[PDB]
Amino acid sequence: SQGGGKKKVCYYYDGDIGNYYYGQGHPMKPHRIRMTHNLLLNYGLYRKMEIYRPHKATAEEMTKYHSDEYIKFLRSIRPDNMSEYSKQMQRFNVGEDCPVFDGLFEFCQLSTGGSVAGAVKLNRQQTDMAVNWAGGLHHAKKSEASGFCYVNDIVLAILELLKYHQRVLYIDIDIHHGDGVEEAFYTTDRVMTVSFHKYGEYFPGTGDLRDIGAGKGKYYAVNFPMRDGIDDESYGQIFKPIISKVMEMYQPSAVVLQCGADSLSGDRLGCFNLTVKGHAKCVEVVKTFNLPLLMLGGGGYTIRNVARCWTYETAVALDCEIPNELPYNDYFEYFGPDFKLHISPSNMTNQNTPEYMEKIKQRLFENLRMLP
Amino acid sequence: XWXDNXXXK
Ligand code: NA
Ligand code: NA
Ligand SMILES: [Zn+2]
Repeated sequence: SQGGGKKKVCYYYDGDIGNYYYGQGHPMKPHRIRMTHNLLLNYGLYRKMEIYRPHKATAEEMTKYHSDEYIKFLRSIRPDNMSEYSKQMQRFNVGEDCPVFDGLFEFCQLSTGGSVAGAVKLNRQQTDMAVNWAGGLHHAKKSEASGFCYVNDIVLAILELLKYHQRVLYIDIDIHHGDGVEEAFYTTDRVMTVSFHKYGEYFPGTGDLRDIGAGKGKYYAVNFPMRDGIDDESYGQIFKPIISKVMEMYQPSAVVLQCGADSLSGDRLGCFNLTVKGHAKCVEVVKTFNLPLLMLGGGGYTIRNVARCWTYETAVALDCEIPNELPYNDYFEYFGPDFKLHISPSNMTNQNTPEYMEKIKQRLFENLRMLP
Repeated sequence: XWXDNXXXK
């Protein structure tokens, strides 16, 4: 072995995922997963990967991390009985940012099922990469919802990988800080969480540079705080060196990569200035280390760019070059007025000076030096 | 996450 060759990819998708509706005006649109799937099908990428339909993760599988009281609430709460659970809705942070909608628990089952099934497929060594764009809900806590996330599929999928992998690496390129995954593994060295995010008057308000873990997990939590308007060049200058240094020091046997698309330029909620190529550059950098890799979705609220980003990142995982001309698809009008696969960055100012990026990286290398 | 007015959200 030398670390190369085309990798086998297992892809998880349920045709019913695009019908769940968060409500009028809510930016989280599960329809973006159906757009992504339909776009890569018209590109012909189904011929290069195995497409699986995930099972519905049971309440028992979810209670491997979440509390019984919180999961039982998710099975019970519905739009027709919210009045009876008005106290429990506030206790579990459900009702506003994470609303109640029809099929809420089923949506959590499908999103979680794809992640845990991918981790099982990786544990059994039946694939090199597993893709679940419905996953990556990195904000969900043990006993409460947060940031549109109800069940933390990442934590459950990593707990599955820990059955056969001594050390697991979690990388989070969502524009928001992966607080839920970091909190779950904050006091253990068996999981290292690396999050790149915007910090400063931004959800969820965590992810400071000085948050490095606690207890046996000290120096096993990495956070790169960023400012508005970071572009592909500045992002690529720090991602590859930091990920390379993490691989050298931590040496994981399995990697989980949350590919939140809300760090792209023009996102409805994000304020970064990344393109699809700059975003997908993170995928092929993690891919070069030739470790079992679980690719998950997450943020992304300009859904036409979300479909672009995750389609191209699927082709990157397949090492398949696809043309910039978008083929016809069931949502062709969503991609106007250009109908191109790749996007161009805006003219917004990059408040991340090159010296700032170099200073934060230098202080992170100091923390990585404290590993055995 | 969605909106402003404190707490980010
Ligand atoms: Na992140
Ligand atoms: Na940790
Ligand atoms: Zn996000």
